[PDB]
Amino acid sequence: HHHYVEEKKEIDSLMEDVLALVNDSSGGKFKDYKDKINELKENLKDIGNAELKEKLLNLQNSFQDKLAAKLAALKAAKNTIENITDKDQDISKRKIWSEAKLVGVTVPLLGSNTSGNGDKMSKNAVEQIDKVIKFLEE
Repeated sequence: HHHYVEEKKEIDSLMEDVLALVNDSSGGKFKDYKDKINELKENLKDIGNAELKEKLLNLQNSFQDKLAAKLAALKAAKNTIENITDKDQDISKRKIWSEAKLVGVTVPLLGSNTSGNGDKMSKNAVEQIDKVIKFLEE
């Protein structure tokens, strides 16, 4: 019985990293794990070890579930930020900041009274969230 121990360790290590993905993990971390998953699937394609194939399937399934959660969290934060009404209120500005922060997007809190600081924070947050969504859906 050939065991593919080193290949199974490769899958396990990547699985543990994928399971640590959260909704504020950077988009680059998602694409990096996706690329490593694809390269493993390609390099292990000819191995019929049932346990190894199941481990690879579990690894892809877990990644897709982490990706679905990240993309839903991004679109949710985007929708919320867009729908804030009195965006220049102190409370609205902190809300834009915190909603972006929850999905791994850093916007400056423009706390001064300069007219339009809220709509400007909103615009920045949505533009960054859109780039992450676009990056992840490539």
